[PDB]
Amino acid sequence: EGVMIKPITIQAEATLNDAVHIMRQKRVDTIFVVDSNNHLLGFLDIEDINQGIRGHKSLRDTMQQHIYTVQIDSKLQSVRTILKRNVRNVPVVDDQQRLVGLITRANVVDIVYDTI
Amino acid sequence: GVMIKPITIQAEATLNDAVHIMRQKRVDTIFVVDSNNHLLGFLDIEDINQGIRGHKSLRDTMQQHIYTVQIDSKLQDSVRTILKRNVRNVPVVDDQQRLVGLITRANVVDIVYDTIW
Repeated sequence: EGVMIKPITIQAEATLNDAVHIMRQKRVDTIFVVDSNNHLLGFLDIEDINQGIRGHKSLRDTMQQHIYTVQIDSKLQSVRTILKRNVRNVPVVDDQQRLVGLITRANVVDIVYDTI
Repeated sequence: GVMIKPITIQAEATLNDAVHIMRQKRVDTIFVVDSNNHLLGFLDIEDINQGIRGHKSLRDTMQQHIYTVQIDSKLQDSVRTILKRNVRNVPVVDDQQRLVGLITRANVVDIVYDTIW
């Protein structure tokens, strides 16, 4: 987990509008929703945000709750997990499910490719 | 109201136990619950295989971020999300976070389709 990086996060109580600004400043496709203590609760992309505002929904009710995750303690032999399931983003969490990092497919693909 | 019963495994159980249970009922994944039936996790075939390698525990292997819905819920308020997303198994829970049912993506498609046409 030296391959991991820091994710862009947003608190659950924030507004969808706040989410919009963040992605823009940071120029990212996706952001992670956490609580005050950094526990992962969700994931948002631009499309979700638009559907949310259009529907007048809170951030909590707009985020994706289903996420595939990997433990901080896990060795970098969970590459198969990212590859088999083919997900752009994989969050890294601790034993308490607090967000600590993020693993990207593009980056993973790159490591393999570079290695071969 | 359109849900079906879920296949579960207790939290204290092992990965090998999870493998056996799946064969018996021959399902794609199982849900982890506690002594009082609170939903704690989700397991599917790929998750279990990784579990074996690394010789991990059940709790450390399970996925704790799941999309769920309340039983007092209206289906139409969740159907669009279900159809739009790729999530296969949507657990149904009570206000107490207790697992009482399951709705699959496959079922929603069948009902919806069969409804019309």
